[PDB]
Amino acid sequence: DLGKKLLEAARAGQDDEVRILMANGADVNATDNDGYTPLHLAASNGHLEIVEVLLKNGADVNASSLTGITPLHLAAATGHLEIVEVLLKHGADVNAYDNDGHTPLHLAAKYGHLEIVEVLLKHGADVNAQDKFGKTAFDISIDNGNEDLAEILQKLN
Repeated sequence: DLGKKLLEAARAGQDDEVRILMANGADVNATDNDGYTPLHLAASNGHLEIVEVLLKNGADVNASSLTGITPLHLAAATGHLEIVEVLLKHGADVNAYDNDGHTPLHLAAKYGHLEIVEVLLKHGADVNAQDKFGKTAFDISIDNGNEDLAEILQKLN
């Protein structure tokens, strides 16, 4: 029962509850119906302190949802830079791909997060990786009208 409560506490930003639930033995890598862990939910909701607490307590930094989405995918897509950095520091795969072939770089490009693109690039993000549509992060930046971002990526073509 503790797993569902940890998932909710992480999503909701309740850090003291997250801590107490762990102490009670909650599975840090419990998953919801979509295969998201507390770390996924904390990352997508921008809860940095909770991200740090989960990692200190053995969260799977490379956990994949039912569709292959990782916490780094979610932090990159939602523009949480500090969380992206922490996840990378703890060993998140910068070039993980979901079931549609999207990498964190693809998602940062899609949602127009220039600073996150810069960070992923300085940690070995693959500018040549193509999704299932044959598209690179540059192609995605163009499809989504993110011109300022496309500039940077174009020079790496």
